[PDB]
Amino acid sequence: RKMAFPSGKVEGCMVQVTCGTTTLNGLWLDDVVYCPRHVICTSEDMLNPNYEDLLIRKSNHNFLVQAGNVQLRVIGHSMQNCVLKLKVDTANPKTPKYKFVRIQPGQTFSVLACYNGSPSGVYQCAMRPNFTIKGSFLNGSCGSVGFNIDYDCVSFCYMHHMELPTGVHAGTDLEGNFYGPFVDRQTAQAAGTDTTITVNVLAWLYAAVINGDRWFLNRFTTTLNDFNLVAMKYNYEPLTQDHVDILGPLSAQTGIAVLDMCASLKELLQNGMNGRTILGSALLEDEFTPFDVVRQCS
Amino acid sequence: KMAFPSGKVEGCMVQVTCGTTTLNGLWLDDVVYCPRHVICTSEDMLNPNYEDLLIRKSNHNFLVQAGNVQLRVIGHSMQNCVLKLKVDTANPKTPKYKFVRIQPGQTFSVLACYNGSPSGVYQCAMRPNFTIKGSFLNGSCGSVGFNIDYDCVSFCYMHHMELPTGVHAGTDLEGNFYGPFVDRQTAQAAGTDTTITVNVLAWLYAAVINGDRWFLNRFTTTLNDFNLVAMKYNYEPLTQDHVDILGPLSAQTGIAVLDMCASLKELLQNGMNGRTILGSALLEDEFTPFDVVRQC
Ligand SMILES: *[C@@H](O)[C@H](C[C@@H]1CCNC1=O)NC(=O)[C@H](CC(C)C)NC(=O)OC[C@@H]1C[C@@H]2CCC[C@@H](C2)C1
Ligand SMILES: *[C@@H](O)[C@H](C[C@@H]1CCNC1=O)NC(=O)[C@H](CC(C)C)NC(=O)OC[C@H]1C[C@@H]2CCC[C@@H](C2)C1
Repeated sequence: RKMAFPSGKVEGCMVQVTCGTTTLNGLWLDDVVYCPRHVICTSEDMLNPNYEDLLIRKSNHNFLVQAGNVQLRVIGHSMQNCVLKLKVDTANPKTPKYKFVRIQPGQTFSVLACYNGSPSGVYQCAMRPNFTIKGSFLNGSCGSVGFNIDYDCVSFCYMHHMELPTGVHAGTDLEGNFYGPFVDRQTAQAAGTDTTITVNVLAWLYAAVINGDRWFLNRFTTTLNDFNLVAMKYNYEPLTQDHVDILGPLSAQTGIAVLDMCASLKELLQNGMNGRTILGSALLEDEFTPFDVVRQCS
Repeated sequence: KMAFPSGKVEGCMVQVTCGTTTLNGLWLDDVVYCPRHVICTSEDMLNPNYEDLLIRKSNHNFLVQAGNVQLRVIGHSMQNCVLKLKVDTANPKTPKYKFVRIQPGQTFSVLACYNGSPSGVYQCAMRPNFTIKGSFLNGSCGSVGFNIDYDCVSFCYMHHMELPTGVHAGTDLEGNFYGPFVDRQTAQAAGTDTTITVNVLAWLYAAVINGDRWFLNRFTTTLNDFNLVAMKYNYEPLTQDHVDILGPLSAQTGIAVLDMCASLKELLQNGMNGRTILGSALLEDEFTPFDVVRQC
């Protein structure tokens, strides 16, 4: 199952940011609030905004930042790519240890879905190879963030900005750089065709082996290049060197070399399951990373 | 599959140790709640006479830790399968809360913890056979399940054990088990499980709301004729209150409840023929009608 990180350290950072009647969520860390820059847009400006021009018209006193009903005074503002940074006069006492990270496709993270600065729910998301996520976002959710927690430290990796015609979602890292080819404009935009996250399918096969479900292990191996060329014909992602390395721990735990598992997967792609199941499913799961597999099995 | 934000519960988790047994406790005001089997040794667990084992314990045999800080136990009592440890310190992070006993088919969020530290949060349902399909490992006992309404946390589950099939069992916060289970180290089977029909229907309505409707059809059915088929396939019967509960989703989608029942009947008799619904190859039954509504 999809297991999220405990959300409390992030709940303690959520605020709301309002310009006129446009309200979205912001992230309050130390004395800075981060939020999507389109908070400065009127509904009519979103159709195609000139962000630099809209911002020059704004002053600190135009931004309403609230933690609950308590206003936080803004003392400076700047735009960094597609995010606004609002300097406020109070350092957030609940600021966790944190960092800003830019994740790769296939990586998973927890989303704390928020409305009006109030958290509604937490769930696990995977960044697709086409740089969309299958979120559960409604109007007012922008500025909700995605994150991982490692020991004491919250790694923020996603801030929510928009929905695409197909129902999937797009956003930025906390430096305001979109994942994928998207722009924060209320225009119709299409994601590239999606593909299957090979490194996560391999993680899932390793998980199956750990649990004693290993009928699919074959006697063969392959080169990485040969595997990548075959996998693309089945709309699977090619593997990177980094993928091979993050499978290291599971390969060590099972004694199954990464390239042997690749050969087992190739046979499943070429011959199908033949009516068999793996971990109680005829479908190969691609939204559990190698870290997720280790998280849940211990 | 969306869980409630877990912060209000994280601020209540502590570590409870007795002997070489460690698990989690729930610290509310000046009381820590935890599974009573913490007082057992390996031998005691086979057939523990808990009242006899507990009378032999002193307050100082319980080590309670909230982070780096030890909380001194100044008294203890047992309520069914839960131990209540009175401590000298009040938890300033205690939320507004209540203890509820949930009904089968209801959902809740689980904050899985180890050594008093939160590790993950996820949504579970109380199965009709009163197990839960959780993800709990060694040391997870005392992890709790909850729902949040406005500011109020309703605690409904505390974790005690894993069955041979890999599913999980536990108590309400009064210490009464869900199901016919006992906190002893013996292999226990559950009753035959069934599928939560009202939840399957809610999930089908969710699939429609999200623009998927390949499973719809032009048939209909009476409630009783649907229930005959449901019971044949070990689905729970659908009551008239269930139908009422599903009204909002039926209105939203323009699909009468009994029409969706006819769709589910077709799926039960014909399978899915390799298709998927909301990504799943199986009919999902751990989303309630309220869950679907809150998220759509
Ligand atoms: C919490 O103390 C613990 C949580 C269990 C451990 C594994 N998964 C869980 O949910 N509860 C127990 O250990 C419980 C104590 C009795 C009620 C006195 N017994 C129990 O759950 O037995 C089953 C586990 C399953 C697993 C594989 C074999 C050896 C261990 C670990 C027994
Ligand atoms: C937060 O402000 C919202 C969150 C959105 C709304 C509902 N679900 C979501 O994920 N963000 C937006 O409304 C953005 C603002 C602009 C990027 C500045 N726009 C948006 O998401 O529009 C959706 C869009 C989808 C199709 C393509 C373009 C026209 C319509 C059809 C609407």
